[PDB]
Amino acid sequence: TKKRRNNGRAKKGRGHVQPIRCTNCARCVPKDKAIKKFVIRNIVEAAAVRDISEASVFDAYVLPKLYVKLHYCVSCAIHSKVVRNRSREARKDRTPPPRFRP
Amino acid sequence: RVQPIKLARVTKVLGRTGSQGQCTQVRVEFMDDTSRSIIRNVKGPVREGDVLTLLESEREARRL
Amino acid sequence: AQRCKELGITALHIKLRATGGNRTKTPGPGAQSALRALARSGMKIGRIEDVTPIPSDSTRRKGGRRGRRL
Amino acid sequence: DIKLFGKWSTDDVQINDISLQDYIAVKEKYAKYLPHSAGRYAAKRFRKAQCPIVERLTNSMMMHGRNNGKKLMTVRIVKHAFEIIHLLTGENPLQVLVNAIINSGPREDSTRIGRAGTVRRQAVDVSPLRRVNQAIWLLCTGAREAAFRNIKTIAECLADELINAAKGSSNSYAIKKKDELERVAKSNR
Amino acid sequence: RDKLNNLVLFDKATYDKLCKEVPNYKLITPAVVSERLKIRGSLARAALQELLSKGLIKLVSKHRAQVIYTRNTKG
RNA sequence: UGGCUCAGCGUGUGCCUACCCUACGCCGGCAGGCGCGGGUAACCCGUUGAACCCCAUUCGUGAUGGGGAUCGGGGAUUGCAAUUAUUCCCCAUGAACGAGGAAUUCCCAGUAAGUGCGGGUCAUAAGCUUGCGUUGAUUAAGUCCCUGCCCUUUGUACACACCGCC
Ligand SMILES: [Mg+2]
Ligand SMILES: [Mg+2]
Ligand SMILES: [Mg+2]
Ligand SMILES: [Zn+2]
Repeated sequence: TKKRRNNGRAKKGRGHVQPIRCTNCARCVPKDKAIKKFVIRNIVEAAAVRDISEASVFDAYVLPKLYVKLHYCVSCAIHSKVVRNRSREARKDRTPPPRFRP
Repeated sequence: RVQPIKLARVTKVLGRTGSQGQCTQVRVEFMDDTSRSIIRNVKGPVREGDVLTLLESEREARRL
Repeated sequence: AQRCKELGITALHIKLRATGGNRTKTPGPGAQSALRALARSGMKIGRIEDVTPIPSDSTRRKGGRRGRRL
Repeated sequence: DIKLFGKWSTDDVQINDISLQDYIAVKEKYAKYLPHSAGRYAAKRFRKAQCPIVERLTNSMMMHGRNNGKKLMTVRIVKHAFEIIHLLTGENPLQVLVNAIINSGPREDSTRIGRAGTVRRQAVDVSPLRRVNQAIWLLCTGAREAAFRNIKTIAECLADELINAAKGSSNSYAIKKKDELERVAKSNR
Repeated sequence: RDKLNNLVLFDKATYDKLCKEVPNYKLITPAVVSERLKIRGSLARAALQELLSKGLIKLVSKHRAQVIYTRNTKG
C-alpha cells in the first residue's frame, strides 16, 4: 500500500537528490528525505545565566547563541522521539507542531 | 579549598523522579543567599518550606 | 581556577569547541558545567566564541552508508 | 515540666540545627509523661512528626519476630536505659537522645535502577524526615545486634549505643553505617 | 572469642578487685562486672547485693531483668 | 518457678442415630475415676478468672536450665478391635539447629507480627481450615524500573492468535 502520496520525501520534479549523513548514526539519507532540525539554543544553561551575569566584565553583555543544523534518518528521529507515528488522518497535515511560546 | 556543609530551604515541589518514586525533585533557595537558588533531587518525604542540609553546592539540574 | 589564581589570571575568554569536522557539532554535557564553574569559582567571563571545526565540505564520514547499527 | 518517666524535664533540651528542629518532637507541645500513645500516627502522611520521638524510639525498638507487639517491655527497657545514660553522662537523657539522633542520621545516600558500580549509581541527599527515620532504625539495630549473643542486656546495650552516638567514636553502629553511606554517596556523585 | 570460661566462684585475686575498684565508677550492673572481672554473672548478682548490704553501693532500679546499682556520692 | 491480672466470636443432650456442654463433693501425684446436680440455654457451664503480657526467683553466653527430635519402661481414657505405637499422663535419652545460598511469599492501621480461644472434622482427637479476642508498630501517600492490566495511535506475513508464524 502506498502509505504517503508524498512518498516520504520532498522529491517532486527532481530525479536524484544528493545525500547527507545522519548526524546521529551516520547513515546516508537523501537530503530531502531526512528530518531536519534547526536548533537555536542558548550557549549556556537556562539556570546558568544568572551565575555568568555576575562574573561578566560587560554589564550589558548580550548572550551568544548556538546554531546547529541536525539531520536525522527516520530511525534516529523516531528513536529520539523528535517525530512520532500519527494516525491515518493525522498524517496528512504538514503544519509544524506549536512552539508553546506562552 | 573545600566547600563546607550548608543548608537550603525548599520553596516548591516539582515532581517525582527516578522512575520508581524513590526520589522527589524540589527547588531549594539558599539561606546564605536567598537570591541564589537551585533545583535538587532528594529522597524521603519532603513538603514545602522545610530546610535540609546540602553537602555540596552544585551537582545536577534537569527539567522533567 | 586554582592554577590561574596562583599564576596571576583573573579573567577568561571562553572558546568552546565540539568534536567538529563531519562528526558531532553539539558540545557534550561537560560544556555547561565547566563554563558555569569557572565563573562561580571567582573568575571573570568576557567574550565567548566558537571554534568548532565547521567544514565547507568534509571527507567521507566513518561508519558506512548504512550507518552504525544499534 | 512534664517529667517524662517522672523526671528529666524537657524544657532544657534543644536541637542544635534548624533542619531537624521542626521534625523532632521533644518540644513542650509534644512533651509527654510516658512514651506510650495510640494516637493513630499512621493515618496520614506528615503525622509522624508530631508523634513524640521518645515514643518513636519505643516503636522501632520492637523487631526480629519475638517482639512485635510488646510495648510494656519496650517502655521499661527505655526507662532503664534513659536512667542508665543519665547515670553515665550526668545530663538530661533526652539531650543524649537528640545528640544521638542528629549524629546518626545519614545526610546523603544513593539509589538508582540503572547500572551500578559498587552499590548504586547516582548520589542523592536525603530529607530531614528520612534522616530521623534512618537514625532511629540504625540505633535500634545497633543495640539489638550488640545485645544478641552477649551477657549485656538491652537497656545497657542501647545505652552505650546512644552514648557512643552522642559523642561520635566510630563505635556506634548507627554512625558506622552513616559514614559508610556518606562515603558511598561521595563516590557515586 | 571461643568460650568465656568465666569464674563461677571467687578467688583472692579477683575478690579484692571487687572490694576496691568496682564501687568507684558510675554504672555498676551484674552484666558490667561479669564482663569486666570475667566472673560468671550469677556470682555477679549475689556479690552486688552483698555490697548492697555493706552499704557502699546504692541501688536505683531493682527490676527482675535490669537491676542497676551505682557508686556512692563523692563530695 | 511463684504471684498478680484483664477478652470476644460461638457451641452444648440427637427422627433415623447409638455419640451432649459440664458446676460441686470425694479418691489419686497426673492422665483419670465415683455421686450429686444444672442447662434444649442473656436462665446452667460462665463475672467463659484464656494466652501473651506484668511483678519477683533462679539461670549466665557453653548446643547450657535454649531445643525436644529419636527412643525404653509404666499407667488411664474412647472404641468390638489401639500392633504399623488413636489420644493423654509420668519417669527415662537429649539429635540437628548458633539466623540459613540462588531465589521467593505476603503486606498499609487496629494492618503485619506475637498471642491464645471457639466452630468444622470428632466414639478418639488439630501442627489443617474457618471465625474471635489481647498487645501493637517500622516504612510508603509514589513509580512504571521488573511482573502484569486498561484506553488511544501504530505495524503485522499472527487468527490453534508470539507458547504465533517461518
Ligand atoms: Mg506496510
Ligand atoms: Mg533514480
Ligand atoms: Mg535500533
Ligand atoms: Zn540515524
